[PDB]
Amino acid sequence: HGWVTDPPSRQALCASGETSFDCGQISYEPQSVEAPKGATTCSGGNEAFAILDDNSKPWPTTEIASTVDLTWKLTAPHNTSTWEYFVDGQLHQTFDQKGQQPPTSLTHTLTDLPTGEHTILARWNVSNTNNAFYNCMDVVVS
Ligand SMILES: [Cu+]
Repeated sequence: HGWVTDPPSRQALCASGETSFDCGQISYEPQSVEAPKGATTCSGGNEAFAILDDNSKPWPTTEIASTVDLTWKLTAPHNTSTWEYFVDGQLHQTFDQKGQQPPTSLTHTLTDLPTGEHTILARWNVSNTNNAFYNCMDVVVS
């Protein structure tokens, strides 16, 4: 259980009250976007949190550079295989945790992000269950 706090994920923005609209349940537990491995959607297909997939909402975007430090807050730092970062659905970078427990405050540097408006999906794969955690970050790269 955990989520991306900077640049803020969609669930982070819900939890911070930064969205103009009601996100529902997710605003009370941004750490909980858990779903089976292998998805490339913002909710991972977790039906409690389908709002996270809705691109029609006016999701706030964060202005970032092409290289950016991305920070997770983990409430339950499960043993981890990989952290996979996708840009608009395509795999961009992979960080190998080698089956180890990550720190509860974890920062990864993403580089070579394409300029303009994009959505980064961070997929956190748990090494000892079939679940991953799904975090979308709407960004404008310049
Ligand atoms: Cu968890």
